[PDB]
Amino acid sequence: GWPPLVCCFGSAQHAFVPSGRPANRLLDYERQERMKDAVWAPEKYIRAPGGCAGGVAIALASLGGKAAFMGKLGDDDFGQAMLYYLNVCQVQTRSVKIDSKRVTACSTMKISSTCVKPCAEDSLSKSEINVDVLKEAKMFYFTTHSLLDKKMMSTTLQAIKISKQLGNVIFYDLNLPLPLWQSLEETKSLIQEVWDLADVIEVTKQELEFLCGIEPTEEFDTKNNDSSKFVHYEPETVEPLWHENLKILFVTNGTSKIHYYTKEHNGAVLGMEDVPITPFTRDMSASGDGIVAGLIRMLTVQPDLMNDKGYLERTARYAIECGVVDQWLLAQTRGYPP
Amino acid sequence: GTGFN
Amino acid sequence: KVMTMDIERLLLSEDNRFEFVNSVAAEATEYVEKNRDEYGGTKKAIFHVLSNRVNDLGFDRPEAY
Amino acid sequence: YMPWEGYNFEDAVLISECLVYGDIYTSFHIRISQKREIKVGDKVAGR
Amino acid sequence: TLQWKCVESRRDSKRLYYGRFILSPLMKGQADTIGIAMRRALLGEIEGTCITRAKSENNIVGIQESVHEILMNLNEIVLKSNLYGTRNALICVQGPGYITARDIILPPSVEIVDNTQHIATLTEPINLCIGLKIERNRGYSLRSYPIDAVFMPVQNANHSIHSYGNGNEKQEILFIEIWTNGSLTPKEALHEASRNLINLFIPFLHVEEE
Amino acid sequence: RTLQWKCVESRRDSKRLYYGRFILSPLMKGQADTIGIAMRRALLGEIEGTCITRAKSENIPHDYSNIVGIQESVHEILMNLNEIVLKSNLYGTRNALICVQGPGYITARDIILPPSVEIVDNTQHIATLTEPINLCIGLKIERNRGYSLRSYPIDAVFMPVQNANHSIHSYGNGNEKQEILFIEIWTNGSLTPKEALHEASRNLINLFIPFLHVEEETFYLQVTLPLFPFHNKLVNLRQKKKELAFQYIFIDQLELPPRIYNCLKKSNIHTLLDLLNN
Amino acid sequence: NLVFHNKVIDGTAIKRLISRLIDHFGMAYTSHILDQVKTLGFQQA
Amino acid sequence: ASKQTANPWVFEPEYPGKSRIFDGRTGDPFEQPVIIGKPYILKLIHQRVGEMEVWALEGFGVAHILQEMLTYKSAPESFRLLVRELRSLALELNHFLVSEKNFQINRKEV
Amino acid sequence: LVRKLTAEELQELVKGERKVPLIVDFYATWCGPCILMAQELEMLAVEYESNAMIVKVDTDDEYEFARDMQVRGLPTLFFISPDPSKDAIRTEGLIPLQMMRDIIDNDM
Amino acid sequence: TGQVKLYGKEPTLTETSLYRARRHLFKEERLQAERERLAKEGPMAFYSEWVKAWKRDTSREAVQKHFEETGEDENTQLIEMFSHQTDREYRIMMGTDVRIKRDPLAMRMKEDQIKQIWGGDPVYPTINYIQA
Amino acid sequence: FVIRGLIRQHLASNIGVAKSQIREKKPIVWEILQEVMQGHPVLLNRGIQSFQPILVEGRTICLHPLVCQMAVHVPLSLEAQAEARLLMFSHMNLLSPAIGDPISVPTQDMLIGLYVLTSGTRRGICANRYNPEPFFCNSYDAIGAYRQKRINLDSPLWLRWQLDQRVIASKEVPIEVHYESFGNYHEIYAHYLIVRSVKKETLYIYIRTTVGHISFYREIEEAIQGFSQACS
Repeated sequence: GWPPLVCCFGSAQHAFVPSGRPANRLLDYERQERMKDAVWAPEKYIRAPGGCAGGVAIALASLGGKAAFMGKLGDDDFGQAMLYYLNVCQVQTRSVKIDSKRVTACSTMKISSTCVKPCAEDSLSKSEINVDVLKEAKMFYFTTHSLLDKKMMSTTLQAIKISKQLGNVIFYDLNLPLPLWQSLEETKSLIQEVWDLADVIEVTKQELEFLCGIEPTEEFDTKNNDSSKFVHYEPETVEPLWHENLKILFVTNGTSKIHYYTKEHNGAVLGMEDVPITPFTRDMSASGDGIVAGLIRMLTVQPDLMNDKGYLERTARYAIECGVVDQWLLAQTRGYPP
Repeated sequence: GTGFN
Repeated sequence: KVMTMDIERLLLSEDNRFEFVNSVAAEATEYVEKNRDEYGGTKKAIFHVLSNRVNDLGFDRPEAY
Repeated sequence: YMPWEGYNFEDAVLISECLVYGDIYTSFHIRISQKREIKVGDKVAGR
Repeated sequence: TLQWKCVESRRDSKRLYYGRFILSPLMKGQADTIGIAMRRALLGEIEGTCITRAKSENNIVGIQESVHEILMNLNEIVLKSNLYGTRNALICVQGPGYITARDIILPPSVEIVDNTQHIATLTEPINLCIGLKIERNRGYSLRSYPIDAVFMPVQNANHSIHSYGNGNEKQEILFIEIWTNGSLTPKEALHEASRNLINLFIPFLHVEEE
Repeated sequence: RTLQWKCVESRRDSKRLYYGRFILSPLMKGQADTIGIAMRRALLGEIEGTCITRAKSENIPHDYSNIVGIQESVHEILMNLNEIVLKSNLYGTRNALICVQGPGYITARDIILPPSVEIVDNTQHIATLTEPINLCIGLKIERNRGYSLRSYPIDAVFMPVQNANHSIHSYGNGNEKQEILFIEIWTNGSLTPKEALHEASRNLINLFIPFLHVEEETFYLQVTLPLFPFHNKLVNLRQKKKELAFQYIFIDQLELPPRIYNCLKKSNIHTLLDLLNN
Repeated sequence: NLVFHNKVIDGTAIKRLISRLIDHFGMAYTSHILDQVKTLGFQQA
Repeated sequence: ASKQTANPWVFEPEYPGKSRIFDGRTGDPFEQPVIIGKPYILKLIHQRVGEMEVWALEGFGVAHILQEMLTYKSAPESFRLLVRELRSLALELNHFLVSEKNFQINRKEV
Repeated sequence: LVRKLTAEELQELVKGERKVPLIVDFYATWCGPCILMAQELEMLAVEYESNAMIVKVDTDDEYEFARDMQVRGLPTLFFISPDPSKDAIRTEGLIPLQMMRDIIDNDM
Repeated sequence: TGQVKLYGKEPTLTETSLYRARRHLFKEERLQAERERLAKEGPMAFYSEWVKAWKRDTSREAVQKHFEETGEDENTQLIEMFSHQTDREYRIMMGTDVRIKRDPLAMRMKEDQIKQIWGGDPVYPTINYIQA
Repeated sequence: FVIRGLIRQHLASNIGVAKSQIREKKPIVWEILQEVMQGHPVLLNRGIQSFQPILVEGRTICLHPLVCQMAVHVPLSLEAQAEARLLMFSHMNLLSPAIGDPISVPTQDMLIGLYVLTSGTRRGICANRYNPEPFFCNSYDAIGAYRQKRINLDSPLWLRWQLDQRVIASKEVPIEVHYESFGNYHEIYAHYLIVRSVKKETLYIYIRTTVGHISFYREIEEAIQGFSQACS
């Protein structure tokens, strides 16, 4: 039943940030940023791609979408805390296979680097996919964090192929985990198997530059809005990656600018990123989660306009707004350190 | 009035 | 707010307005004699009499509304 | 001169808070003195 | 700290949802500005969906209603959707019998709010398809009869302000009341209005590239 | 961008009166006035300002009496202090001094400000000294909004936007009836018109964001992180062996089949406590 | 209850209306009806 | 003043001296022009129970309030004064009440 | 209390002898929740100072150790055991401090 | 302006009493002709009445031919034109505000005509009243 | 009564302590004063009429405009308080007794406001320059269109008067009627229209009216409903 359910697959552990990359923000450094020393700003602007898939589920639920988080929390106290937090955020957890044999956040063994006995969120099995949810889940959301463990890789590929058989839209958001930025060829060797299956993809501008191997030929912390920073890479820069299924790729430079590309249309919407920045929100992660949730919301609630430039403009704008609103809320809640 | 009776 | 409609209802019930108000004064002074709880804060004996009488009329009003 | 929502009913008058900000109608009354501001219920007239 | 609560909710009709929301505590003067802006947003910045045109390609014989009465009962159809642009819905009924909002074939994102809404009564066995243009529009915005429905998901909104705690800070409390048309819940309307207001004011914080 | 704003004009008639006109264009019908009125009320009422709120003449002859060797009364100098314009960004209580030790004109340039405050117009006359008095006065400064009600209190007002206006004009699209908004702001130099427009927008957003915070004040039974009070609940219940409250158990965690889960969720049955409905 | 006017309220017309309201409903309703028509008048003024 | 200041609303030729003005709580104009000015305004400088109130209270029949207002709020002591001054004029204002039960002529305390 | 190391100093600390369980917190200067974690484990340090010991490692420039100790993001922290008879739990996300107590006093 | 014709060169008291009864019809007709002129000319050509400093060609064709090089769409051109508008011109233009709806004729009556509302300069000279 | 209240709450042990707290004017004194004023009427005296006081900000007594150096009096005994509340309220005395003339009738601004409220349409020559309107299916649709500035207070509109009783008239015969060959017909009048047929029945009256007239009727109907809400 309407609204169409989105199924968000992966981990949900609280306030976990997968990576951070040098970034540029669309900001009037002249006047406000030099005039207010009462507002806080980081000495180096590093932006995170996003967060956990549970975080995107919570965001999309806050936007009034319907979201089902798919995973397992453990039966331990933190796993029940997470399950409550998901439920009070109106996220559906009929797909959470809460399991008493696992501890939630604790991967239990490493000697050195060892892989022994991974945590609950790392160990969902192919038999625990709620296929009756994926029947209703008109969009399937997942992230590269689901692909690090080969058991999670196998479960993810099974859920993907189930969703394809059921006709679901596959939304792949890299949030490219920290172990992957050290090798492009390893990264592509991992992600290609799902990339070819993804129907919609979100990549940060930095993740696009990384997968394209183009080093950042631009200034970061230099106090100007030189449009060479916010370059809209021409379609021939991204055709390399355009597997013959991808309908719409979004490339996000946070809330400053969201580019989009299709087989026929491309463009960008200039947002804003002069939202309250604080410590506890320095990473700008929740803006990325809000952007992804806004994209998912718009594309799922109107699937037939997946390739209408007018709707893609509206969708990117909606994502920019949602991201601003989320990093704002975060700043207002998390606060400022003593 | 009230004090009729 | 609403209590004056109850007053008007009781004014409509009784056959003499002055006799009604006399009976209310009597009921209040006998209440404040048969019971010596102070009963003088946010609720008042007059409103109590009006409430009990409109409850006799069957109407769901609490003591001093 | 316009009828507002009754607060100027039959020659009542509304004033801005600026008349309190600016000391525009602040008097001094001597007894020791008091800095009497303009208040609700004060009387004003044109000539 | 600033917090809001749903103080009351009611469903006195399938096409009348009521809610009342408290926000507290507010600084001197903020409550009225919030209430005014929120009321404008609710009463016309919310995008709403309704039937905007009807085609009846066949006064039509055998229908009890006048065609004008058909159109005016269609205006009363309440819809919720996330449509972009216009879209086509279609009544198709063969008489005799009632045609009702349940009988609307809906374009994908649309859902009926009150499926029991009347539309027409066929007194005899006749064909009556009706081709309906639907749109989603802001309230303030804007064989082929226009239905001129006024894109009004919120029938009414009000606010009031009260001082509280007798504290000499004179901080105050805002109560917002909303009568949504059932195409939205009051809490969803409050969220949508707030978000649309923020989308109106963010433009003043847009920096542009050099 | 389609929707765009620009500083169409700015003027600086004095260090204490800036003016700025702004445009915002391709607004839709009914957006321009919803913006304009909210922005007006934000500018006129929700902008904060910094000013002197207290004064302490270090030698006082009497609370109400004249002051020797000054060409005007204590009341005139208190009014001249009221008219001082300050530029601070940081809130809180602050202090300052004037220590002028000879004949001449005491002016805002002579105020020794704390690090976080700036004089907007150094040239503002404060007092005339005819005699070589070591005139020392303390000042206390505050940043607030609107107005507030031994050292003299100063009846100062914290309102740096001196005036604001807006006009709404048809853009002339015959179908969409788009509109142009102009905004005009007169400010004390405590803020430039553009800075006041930004801070008005941001204050409006800070007023509307509350309705998007975690809903209905109902998330647990102030805290930064939102899932630690419930973790502590679970910990204390396990230590007390006190099971779990039905209020915190949800039908979504029970085995019941999709066809029933859908009907219950559409019925807004969420917690097992909702099965208090017999 | 009352007839729709579709005609201008003269002072004599509202005297008629208020008197007829007092005679029909008594004080109970009319003391609220008139007190709300106060607010209506203030609003439209 | 209009043409020098370029304030065309000061002299609107359609209705000179009036202008359209806006509700600060709404931003909409009031639909008819309002007369505007800068007039010169000056701030100005700043319990008997009466017989016509007795007549009004007794008209309402609300006579216990009338009794309160005329007696214990300040026989009543003023009737004691009345009788004492007539008694000082060598007239005995003598107050009796008759027992309904016993016909006994009880002399009032006067 | 909490001590910034380098990868070689952490390597010698972890391969040497220890009296107490070692917590090593991987953080970055860019990371928000990492500051919340540093507060949580500063409370941990001050309540455990003589019984457990805490260090922090900066994955902005020790990134080879990071990608060597399977750190999938931030914040992440490793509870290395005081003796190698059994080995290190690792925990990711902003876990409650009680979930660290019930490691240091219930896993060790 | 030919919107009306009169029996003579001066409006009789009957004609002015009828104007008093009907002026809002002619006002709304003029405002409608002003809206229609806005729709035809486009905002550049319409609002350039109150930007004397804007010397460039404002016709829709010229706005298009300028968009076809400078990349500035019609909106950026209009923002620039208004960026050349002086404060006094803007205050005069504010008669066209959608809430004010000032009469297009009252906006354009010249001084020697408006003078006839009160009947020319006062016979006793106002300089006798003026005080600094 | 404030002293008696402080005794009732046991916050003072003797009347001198109560007087001392009243002198101290602490918030407790105003809380107990609010408790005492709740449900206690007072007389106002110019001309003598009683009201429920509510504790108000400022220092000058505030009076309702239609009931309008007023003197103030407290009825001390319970019998007096009963007589005040049940006899001496404005509710009890809406009529001037000299002929039975309603006192509180809308007057000053409100009446002229109502006049403009009920002036409604410009008629005929005042409305069209030459010799030769939306339909709303209910009054809340019309009010919504007004609020959304689709129509103005003065402007003519048609309301479906589905409460098709109680139609107002001026004893005027139909200004026109149209009969369709199929036997529907429309009767057009200077104020309303009726659609009715020789088969079937009357469909609807449509009344030609204004947002002002609609608001005048609606706010009285809703005042009757709002009062009778307590009848539930």
